[PDB]
Amino acid sequence: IQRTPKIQVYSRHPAENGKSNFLNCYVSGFHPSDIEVDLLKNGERIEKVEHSDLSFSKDWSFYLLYYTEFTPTEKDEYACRVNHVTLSQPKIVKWDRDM
Amino acid sequence: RTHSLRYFRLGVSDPIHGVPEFISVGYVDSHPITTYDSVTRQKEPRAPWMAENLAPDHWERYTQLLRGWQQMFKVELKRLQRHYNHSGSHTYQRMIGCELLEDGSTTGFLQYAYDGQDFLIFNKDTLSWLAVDNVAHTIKQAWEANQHELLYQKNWLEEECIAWLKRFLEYGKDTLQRTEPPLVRVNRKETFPGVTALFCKAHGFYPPEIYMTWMKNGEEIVQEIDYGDILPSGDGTYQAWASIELLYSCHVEHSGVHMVLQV
Amino acid sequence: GITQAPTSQILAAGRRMTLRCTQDMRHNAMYWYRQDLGLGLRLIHYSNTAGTTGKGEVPDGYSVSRANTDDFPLTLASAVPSQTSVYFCASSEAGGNTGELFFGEGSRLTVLEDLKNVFPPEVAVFEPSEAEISHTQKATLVCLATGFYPDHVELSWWVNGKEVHSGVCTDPQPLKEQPALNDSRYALSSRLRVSATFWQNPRNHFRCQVQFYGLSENDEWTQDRAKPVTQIVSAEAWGRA
Amino acid sequence: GQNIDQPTEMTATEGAIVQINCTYQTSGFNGLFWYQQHAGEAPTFLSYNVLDGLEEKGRFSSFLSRSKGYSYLLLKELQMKDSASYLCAVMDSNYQLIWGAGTKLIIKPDIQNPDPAVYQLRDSKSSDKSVCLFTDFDSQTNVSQSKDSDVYITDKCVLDMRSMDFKSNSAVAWSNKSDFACANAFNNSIIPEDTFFP
Repeated sequence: IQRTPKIQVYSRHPAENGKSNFLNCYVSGFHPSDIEVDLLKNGERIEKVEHSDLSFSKDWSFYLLYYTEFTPTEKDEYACRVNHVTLSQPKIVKWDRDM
Repeated sequence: RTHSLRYFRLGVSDPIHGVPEFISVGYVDSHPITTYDSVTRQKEPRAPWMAENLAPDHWERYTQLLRGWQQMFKVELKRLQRHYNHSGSHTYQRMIGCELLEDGSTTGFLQYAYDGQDFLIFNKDTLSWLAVDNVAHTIKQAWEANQHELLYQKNWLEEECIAWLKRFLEYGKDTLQRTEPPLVRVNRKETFPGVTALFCKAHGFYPPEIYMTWMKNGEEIVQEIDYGDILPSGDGTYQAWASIELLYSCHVEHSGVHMVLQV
Repeated sequence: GITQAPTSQILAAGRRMTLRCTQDMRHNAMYWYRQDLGLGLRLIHYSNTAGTTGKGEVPDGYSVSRANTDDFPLTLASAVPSQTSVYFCASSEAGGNTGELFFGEGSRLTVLEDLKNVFPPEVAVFEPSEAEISHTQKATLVCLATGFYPDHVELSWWVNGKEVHSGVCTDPQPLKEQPALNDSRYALSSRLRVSATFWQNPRNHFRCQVQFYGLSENDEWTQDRAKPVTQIVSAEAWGRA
Repeated sequence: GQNIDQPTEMTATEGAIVQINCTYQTSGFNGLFWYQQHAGEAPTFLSYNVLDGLEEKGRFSSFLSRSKGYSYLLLKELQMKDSASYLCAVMDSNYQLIWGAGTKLIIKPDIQNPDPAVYQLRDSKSSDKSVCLFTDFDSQTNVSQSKDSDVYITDKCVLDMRSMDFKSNSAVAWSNKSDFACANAFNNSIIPEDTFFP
């Protein structure tokens, strides 16, 4: 039994266009442990990205936090791209601008 | 409040070029405190208040122990695969640890998993192993024949683990025992025509444990509530939410303080 | 199960020495201890599994390797007199749990600045007192091993060409012939007691046998007196009437 | 720092009971081992305790009190072969053994028929050499050490003539001094009044 990653994309603080903030991608509940995560701006990979070490849950699945400093605008779209053995192709999850 | 200490091990057979064959990570509450793997072959601190308070001798001793445990874990996983007639890459996991609850009572746990599913679960009160299937049952009988080892595991869970936790708690008290109260707001919006969604949102809080619910005036909980995960915000604090749709009020409890937001 | 070699060695100061230790029980953890009078076992080096080793309490002057599960050699690069000790190798199925230790035999190492104080014992047998025989109808023979150094001997009794254990008591430790000297030589005594009639049988042959652990044949010797090699020295008596 | 303590030596009588204590002061605790070590031999495992109580194996019992920080090894119905050192070892918080310095157990035989005497033995081969044998005294007799550096006195030793069910104490004394005689040999010891001197 393999478990595909839950992928959640959200800002550190309530978002507002033109205000400095942090974009988070929390990748969790996956098993086995090999995984690939990227933050995207308008479909292109962001290079200055922080991430936690692989973490262990009591239910034996794994989790990870990726993040980068950002200033949200109406024009710019942000997303989190994840690959995992449960996925045929990398999944691109779009930030809702909400919150 | 409630605190816990635990150590995980993960073993992966025939790992990809990047994934290490063995990883061990310790936690206090939600905080990583230690790390080891088959590539570094060194146990290192993962929190500054761990690094600052334990002498080099600690890391050197447990490095030697982990190098031994890594080899055992590899051999045990091979044996498990053989029992199941499994080929290719499989995983083996261990979690040991204890909790000190606010009310003063303690818990201890020691568990194994194979391919991310429960395999063997220790009951320290009965000194026995619960097996999920016949393969685990085979392993169980071996372990339960070794009375002294069971007693040692019980003692470690109930006395040693708890003493380590208290020690580590004191080391990281400025982090682990602080409180950052939540910032809570209620948002309202008509979504689909005729239906108004209400979101109760919290952020900026530590510790991550938070209780959130919706009540209908006066005091009855109702009824199809949607819960957002408690998520790390990246600065050491957490955020979460709960939503309903339609006098309502959001109720939030965090670290001994109750909050009410009338809609 | 687990074996050490050599179990006895005399070594000049400054020489290199390796103590071997092998176990065939597939134990992952192995240990080297030294045991000294008045002290608890002291860990020198250890190894929880093949491919790693760790330092014990008294690692200086010693080194180890663990390429393989079975072997754990202890090396003294340049031995010093204070490394005179009894060395014990031990293994355990796993390090740090309730599984017990299994010890080798192990190894008495004597490190001397000068090999010239090494001496084999002289051995003599003292016949039963006729006053004892008369008073008790029992006959006690006494063996003395004297003048030896270092203090590693093994004494046994042999009656009519077979070793005996009944009626025997041998001092557990040798005594110092020169108590105030650092390098005193040693003496050891033993007794074999038999019935008067058995001693009174002239066809009974009694022999005190003393195995001395001394120099080997790689050790350098240039002195006049015979090289004090590992050897057996015996004295004997026949029954009388 | 960390400390494990056990008495240097104990002496009890054959047939009786002895309790060997081991107290420990350590940061943490993961169990306590007892080992037996006969003189000139390797230590061998006897027991392990980690929770509170008494565990029995033959004539040997091992007890642990975690709150009082001590264990004892209990030997019942003592036999001469129980003479040995007994090593206490505690596993600390980092699962390392800390060893006690050991307890030497000495066992007094029950002497049914004491017949204290001091005999003179002569060398089977020549040459005016002589040894003194103090023997057959009761086990409450202690043999004191030589006062002269050219006089040698042995500790007492128990021999067991198995077929006759007969045990006896003895100690040996010898010298090459001109004035050494067996009548003086054990003068530094409190020897029984009725000791037979031929």
